Amino acid sequence: TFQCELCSYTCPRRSNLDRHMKSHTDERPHKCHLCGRAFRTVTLLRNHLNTHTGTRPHKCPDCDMAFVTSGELVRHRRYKHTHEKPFKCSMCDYASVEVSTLKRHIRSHTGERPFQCSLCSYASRDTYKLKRHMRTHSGEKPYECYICHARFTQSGTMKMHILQKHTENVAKFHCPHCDTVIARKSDLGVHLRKQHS
DNA sequence: CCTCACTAGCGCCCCCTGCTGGC
DNA sequence: GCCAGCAGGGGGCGCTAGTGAGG
Ligand SMILES: [Zn+2]
Ligand SMILES: [Zn+2]
Ligand SMILES: [Zn+2]
Ligand SMILES: [Zn+2]
Ligand SMILES: [Zn+2]
Ligand SMILES: [Zn+2]
Ligand SMILES: [Zn+2]
Repeated sequence: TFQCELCSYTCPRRSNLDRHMKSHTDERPHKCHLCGRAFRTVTLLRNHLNTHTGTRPHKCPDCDMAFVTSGELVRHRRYKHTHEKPFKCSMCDYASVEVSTLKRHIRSHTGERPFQCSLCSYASRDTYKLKRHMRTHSGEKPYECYICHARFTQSGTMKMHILQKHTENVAKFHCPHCDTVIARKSDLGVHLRKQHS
């Protein structure tokens, strides 16, 4: 197996060996003229231009969605149609379509928190969770109620706001031990832990 | 072969749940 | 109790860089 030996990639085929030699250290000749980003191959530039125009030739045969590359169509079919989850956890029955999703799941088993907040002692298991946590320090409220124009730090909080304040005839919770009506299920949980041990 | 598949990976934002503490 | 704040385990897509067998 003739190999590059630089990173020691083993290649049974021939043309794939010379193609890998161009990925160790090569410039980016194919330059996009809209933005300032350049690419190595014509196909990478053609796909980049499709993202500029929204051209999606790979159409899903099971739904209306379409994608730029064939890989995005394959991953979509595993999420919404075939439900094929190739990456499985060795500690439980969990499985995911992508590797990083499984690694995020494994960190729930191990408790690894590698993303430390730079302003407090908090650390999260995911990059997004740290960014959502930063709103506590910045006071940012990105989500706005489309009815009363009230702002919230999370989208789920906004949806609960619309349910509890703008939705009519919402089924409320009744305490099984006393005649107390409670709107939110979690507030029923607090009431049960206070006046009922 | 140079085009399309499949893989590997980063990046990003939504979902739902359930608790907390000021009011 | 009402309420927004806030952290937890999750689904799913956007986009790029390599790779693998191919009419
Ligand atoms: Zn190599
Ligand atoms: Zn561009
Ligand atoms: Zn589909
Ligand atoms: Zn697991
Ligand atoms: Zn912090
Ligand atoms: Zn509102
Ligand atoms: Zn009660």
